[PDB]
Amino acid sequence: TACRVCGGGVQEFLDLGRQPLSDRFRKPDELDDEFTYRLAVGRCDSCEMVQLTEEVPRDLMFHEVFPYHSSGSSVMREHFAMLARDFLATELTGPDPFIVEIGCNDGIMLRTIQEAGVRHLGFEPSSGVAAKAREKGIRVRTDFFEKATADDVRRTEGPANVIYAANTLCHIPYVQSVLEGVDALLAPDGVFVFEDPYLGDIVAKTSFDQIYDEHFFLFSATSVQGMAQRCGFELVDVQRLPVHGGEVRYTLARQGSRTPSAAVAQLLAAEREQELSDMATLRAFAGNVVKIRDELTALLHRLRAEGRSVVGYGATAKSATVTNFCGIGPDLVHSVYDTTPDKQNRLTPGAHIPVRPASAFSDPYPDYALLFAWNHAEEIMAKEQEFHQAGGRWILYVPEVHIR
Ligand SMILES: Cc1cn([C@H]2C[C@H](O)[C@@H](COP(=O)(O)OP(=O)(O)O[C@@H]3C[C@](C)(N)C(=O)[C@@H](C)O3)O2)c(=O)[nH]c1=O
Ligand SMILES: Nc1ncnc2c1ncn2[C@@H]1O[C@H](CSCC[C@H](N)C(=O)O)[C@@H](O)[C@H]1O
Ligand SMILES: [Zn+2]
Repeated sequence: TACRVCGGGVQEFLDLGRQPLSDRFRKPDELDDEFTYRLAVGRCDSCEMVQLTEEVPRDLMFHEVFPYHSSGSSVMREHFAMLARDFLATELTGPDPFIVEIGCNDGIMLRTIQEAGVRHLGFEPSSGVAAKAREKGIRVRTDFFEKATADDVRRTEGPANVIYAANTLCHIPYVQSVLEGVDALLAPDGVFVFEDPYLGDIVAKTSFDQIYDEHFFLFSATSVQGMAQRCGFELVDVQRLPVHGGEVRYTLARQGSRTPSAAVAQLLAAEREQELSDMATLRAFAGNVVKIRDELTALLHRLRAEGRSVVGYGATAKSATVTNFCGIGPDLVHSVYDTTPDKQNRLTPGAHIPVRPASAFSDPYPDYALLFAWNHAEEIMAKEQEFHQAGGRWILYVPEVHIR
């Protein structure tokens, strides 16, 4: 397998087996045929980039029925509004500033830009969520960001002061074409800013459910610094974020155009000191993955033997990896509750557990809820105090299998 960043050799450390598309939710009547692929992860020999060993073609994941609605979380709505206000106070202060977002989804970040009257453009090749952004008055192009479409936007709209991508850069194997696009489009003094699940968090929390079709790369500061450098950019800031199980926001500028924050060198030194991307650490993570599988299925089977009911909460893309690697289906977890209309009255991929509206998670409550949306624990548990007061308990499997 050749590294998608630098062409070095990729060495596998974890094999999650055959997996379905994480975001495809079938009607119960649909034939049980699904596209599958081998999900496994390795680390490049030369640049330390951790990445999957099989690419799922983009069109199979992102398209008119891609289901994820960013705005379905109040935490994430606030998180992106604040980001947007931060950009409007700093990088977008010129005359006629321009910001491009890669992956704007339903307009969770760009609405704030639009409301500020700032010129902007979102790339959103999944047309269903693209439409929701256009309804809020956001300018959206229903296309993938890549070298050529970036060219097209530079030609017609001029340079962007800011190009931003959240939970999207790590989804793109063709990151070199994206970087070529960023080079063509970004102002000489602008910044390309992206935030994605952080390898450090994944390793410390054993959060293997962060590994699935749409997550091609598990970025670290070490590997991003390398990938930037090789394309003529430089990692000039890093910021850790608690969202989505733990992320880093990376800020790239043209090389030497700005001085790197002390936070960059410090995070690098921490990564180096903790041997984050050494093959041995990544293998130890893989070993911990198997322990979590074993403990979780032992728990679920015990619950069933003791006549306790178990449902799941959150029909996450992440959960596809849990249910398929661990072999958890409707016999162990009878339903999954979720707020996304187009995931309701469907079956989860691979495991085929029925998905029901969260409004259906109500008295009489099940004994246990397996919390797939564990990155949303605070927000969800706050809305579900009655469940816990009634005696229902949460099953978590990050960072360890435990009930509370
Ligand atoms: C907050 C809340 C959520 N829910 C439901 C809504 C969603 O279906 C799901 C959470 O999905 P959530 O962890 O945010 O992303 P997922 O892992 O799917 O990941 C998806 C896919 C993708 C692009 N690859 C990615 O990285 C992220 C950004 O999004 O859980 C409730 O029911 N009640 C609630 O109160
Ligand atoms: N090459 C590309 N350019 C632009 N958007 C892309 C892309 N490849 C995938 N996407 C979009 O990336 C999005 C990832 S979902 C993340 C959305 C949002 N920024 C958030 O953080 O919540 C999906 O809507 C998907 O269609
Ligand atoms: Zn590499």
